[PDB]
Amino acid sequence: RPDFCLEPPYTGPCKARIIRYFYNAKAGLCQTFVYGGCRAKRNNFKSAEDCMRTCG
Amino acid sequence: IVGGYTCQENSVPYQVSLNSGYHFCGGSLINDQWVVSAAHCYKSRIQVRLGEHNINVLEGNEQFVNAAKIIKHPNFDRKTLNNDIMLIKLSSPVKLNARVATVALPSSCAPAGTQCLISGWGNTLSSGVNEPDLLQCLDAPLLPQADCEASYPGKITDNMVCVGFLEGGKDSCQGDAGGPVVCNGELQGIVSWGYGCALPDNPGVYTKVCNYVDWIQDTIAAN
Ligand SMILES: [Ca+2]
Repeated sequence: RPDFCLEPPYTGPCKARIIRYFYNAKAGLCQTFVYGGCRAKRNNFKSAEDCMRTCG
Repeated sequence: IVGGYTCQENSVPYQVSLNSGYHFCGGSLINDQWVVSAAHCYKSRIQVRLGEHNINVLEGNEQFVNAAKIIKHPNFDRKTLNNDIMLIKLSSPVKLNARVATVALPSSCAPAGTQCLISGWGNTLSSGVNEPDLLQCLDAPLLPQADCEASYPGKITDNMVCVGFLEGGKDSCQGDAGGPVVCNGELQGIVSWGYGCALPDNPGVYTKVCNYVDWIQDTIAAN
């Protein structure tokens, strides 16, 4: 699978509280984390489906 | 808010919560129909909650009002976070009382060393996650621009100001964005960004409100 899928979730420097999905390689599944609101990395999805399709 | 304390119930009447299903940002009421927040808190649909203390329990003093217009600063930069400010016009004027009040716009730019009050319902831990039910408060000073630039080499613009402590321990965090930094009764800053939370040598960075008073007033008078 793509390399960015193996990277840990990146909250970013912004301080909003936005729930996003990321692929957790360790558990082999997509879960949620708190995204700050800016400068997102690729392992950041607005839905579980998009996450599973891209990183599954 | 990391390292702060629970605010006295309704001692921060100008604080509001931005909600789109759940609390995601803070804001400040500047007049009966307008709220100021951070541009990165932008959402197409937003409900403003005022008179809040315990964000998860219906207390009876709250007012729920939908946003009618959302206006971000035209020069906001999603990458550098320069001009991180946004105005929200409410669908209808709110009722002003002891629990819901406005905060004044700055008369001038406050000097470094000025003690301020920061508030919000954001994360309370530097490592891990703990979202509080009750509004948190933090007393912190405006830092010299030189120390701000030293902490964030080449990332600070004239529209930003650092507030907090270089030793870390106390700071704003995720969930606090858009919130108020009030000094001597005036809104001098808006919670914006930072590297991590309460980390040494990385105090929070805030939007310097005094540079936008005219834009705010002109925007409100035109909409
Ligand atoms: Ca409540």
